Amino acid sequence: TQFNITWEEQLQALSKLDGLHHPHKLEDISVHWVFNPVDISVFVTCATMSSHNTHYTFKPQSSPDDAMVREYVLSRIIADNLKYVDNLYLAAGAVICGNDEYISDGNVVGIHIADGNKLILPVIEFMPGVHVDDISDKLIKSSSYQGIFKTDNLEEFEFLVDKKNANNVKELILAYTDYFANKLAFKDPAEPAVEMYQFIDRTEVYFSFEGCHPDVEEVLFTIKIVRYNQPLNSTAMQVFLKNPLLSHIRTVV
Amino acid sequence: TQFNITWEEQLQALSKLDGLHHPHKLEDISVHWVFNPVDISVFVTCATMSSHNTHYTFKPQSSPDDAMVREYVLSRIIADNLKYVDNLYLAAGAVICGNDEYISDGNVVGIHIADGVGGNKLILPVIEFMPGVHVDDISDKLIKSSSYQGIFKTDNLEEFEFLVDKKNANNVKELILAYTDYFANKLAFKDPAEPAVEMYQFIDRTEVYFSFEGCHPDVEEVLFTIKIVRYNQPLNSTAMQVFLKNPLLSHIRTV
Ligand SMILES: NC(=[NH2+])NCCC[C@H](N)C(=O)O
Ligand SMILES: [K+]
Ligand SMILES: [K+]
Repeated sequence: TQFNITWEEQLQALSKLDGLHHPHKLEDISVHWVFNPVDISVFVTCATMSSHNTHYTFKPQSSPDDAMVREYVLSRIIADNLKYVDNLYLAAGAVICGNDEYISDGNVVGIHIADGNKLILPVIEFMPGVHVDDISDKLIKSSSYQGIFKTDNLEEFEFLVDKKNANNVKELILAYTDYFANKLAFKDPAEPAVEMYQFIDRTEVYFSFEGCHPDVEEVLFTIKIVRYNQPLNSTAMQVFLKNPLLSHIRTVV
Repeated sequence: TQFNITWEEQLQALSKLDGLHHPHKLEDISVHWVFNPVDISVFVTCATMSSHNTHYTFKPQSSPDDAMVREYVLSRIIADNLKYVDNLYLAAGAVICGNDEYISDGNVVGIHIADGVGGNKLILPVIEFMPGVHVDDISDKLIKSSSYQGIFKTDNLEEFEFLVDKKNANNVKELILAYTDYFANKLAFKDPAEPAVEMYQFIDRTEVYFSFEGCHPDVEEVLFTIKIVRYNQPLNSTAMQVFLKNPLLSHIRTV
């Protein structure tokens, strides 16, 4: 470890978040980092005893040191535990429990399509520590075009996730929007970013948020919602979902 | 601890295999094991520096000890490296290169589905290599979960045309033959072991298991099974062929 982040340091940072009482398991983190002069980026590896090593890459705005990397890793841990804030956790739980076909990882909500282990089409992905502006270039390149998305409108969410889930999903976005605006407020209020991209086969909507936390420069969080072009309600979807091959798709590590 | 298997012991055992020249990377193994008296089984854990951990479960035929577990783990390593025997590796390559839709990943030859997460590949299996496994040890589970059993004849190419259609039938038949000849001629017992062929019919697929038992100087037995799956409709069929190109498949993920 170039340096260590104790679990107590993490818990003290997480304790400044409103409504957080059941964070993820926190262990001492051994942090390694290397600076790359060619592309001006820092590669960070975090190792704990229980979980497997996570890695990050960020672009430094001044010469890298341990203090900057420590602050960056904290911002990722803070963002990672927003999902466990009471009202945010409850808002996601209402989405998942409101649909027997929805099953959750913890970071991905997907439509259950087959049993293996389970097979899913992702529709909601939680992306802590990510903002859409940092990936918009590849999104513009790989998508057909960018569309518009009305932020607070129930009919938009009926389109995205159907009437069965529209209000729950809309409340999930609103819960994150309110939490960042009221509980992670900057002196100069940050506005949420909403960006919609159309692909050959799907619509993707990104909801990105910037939050103020005492111990870091910025807390980033993005929620991605996917709508596949064929309506999940009927037609080709029923032909596709009943094909028995799906229950024999194998995952090779 | 509880005992180690150095890479030299592994390489010495592997060097007795005819036609093996490019084995898998070999490292020292740290082996842990524990006996379970309720179901009379031994659970084994094997750890290396580069690609740990592997796990096994077997049923001991006498009171377990290190020497038995060491022999068992060696038999799994030997079976694992049969895939790299020249004529067996070549016979597998002929199946793989004989179909642009066939891809190989790990012990599975099949149809690519999705690229998943962090190096994972979602694949529809067609041929599965199963080193260290014999069908007689899973047949009870297979009989209960299947509709019925059939009789499969390895002499007949048309039955391989049923399994993997005509584009792959002869390459696949030669793959089975290569393993059949290798075990009979290169891993022979004094009392010859006959290969096991068992076909199982499910509602949605047919699975044919080709199992083999091999004699090796350092272990009681070498086991190897090849599983071939035919699904409800053949691969080159039209109504299927449009299914593997549905764009949804690339977005599939596993929990
Ligand atoms: N059912 C069995 N696997 N019996 C042991 C067979 C041993 C050896 N393969 C032989 O035939 O001589
Ligand atoms: K559910
Ligand atoms: K191929």
